[PDB]
Amino acid sequence: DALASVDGNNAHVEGSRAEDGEMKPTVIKSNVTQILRKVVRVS
Amino acid sequence: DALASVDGNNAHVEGSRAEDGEMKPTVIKSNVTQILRKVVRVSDTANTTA
Repeated sequence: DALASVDGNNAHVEGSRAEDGEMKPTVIKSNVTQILRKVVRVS
Repeated sequence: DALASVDGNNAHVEGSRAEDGEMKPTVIKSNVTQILRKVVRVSDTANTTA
């Protein structure tokens, strides 16, 4: 999906007290496959 | 650094000692540092998954 944003300011006051991180992991994308026949008919 | 101004009226008289005498000290600035703490934590079990 992407890397994390910049968030601009990231100053701190000597303490973390995080919220389990803002990882927000990647999204899972998929695609499907089709069929092509193009029949041949000899009489 | 200091001012180091320019003058274009240096036409002092032949007998004059000095008009006023002008000097001012240099300027003194100051900066600060910032903190950029960053952490990450979810759990100890998910890190092991295959």
